[PDB]
Amino acid sequence: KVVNSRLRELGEAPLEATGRGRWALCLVDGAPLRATQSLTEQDVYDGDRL
Amino acid sequence: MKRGFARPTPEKPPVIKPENIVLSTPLSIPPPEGKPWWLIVVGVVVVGLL
Repeated sequence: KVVNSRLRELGEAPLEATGRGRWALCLVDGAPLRATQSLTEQDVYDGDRL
Repeated sequence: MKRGFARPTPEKPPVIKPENIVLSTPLSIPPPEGKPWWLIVVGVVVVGLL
């Protein structure tokens, strides 16, 4: 929601897609993160990119 | 959240070695020794005139 809101202020179209599926966070190789575990459990730290 | 980092004893930097150098002294121009050219010139004439 905040990313879509911020995108409109930048004048960019919000994130949108069609078809069966879902929205989630992924790594640079496309691998999605675990949906039920803490970012402290995963190997995430300040300055990482997603 | 950040990853921990402990600074160890610094590794040895490459040692600088000074050098004292004394320059060579330039050569000296050979002083002007001179041949009595006219004397030998009269000689070949006298022996020739004979």
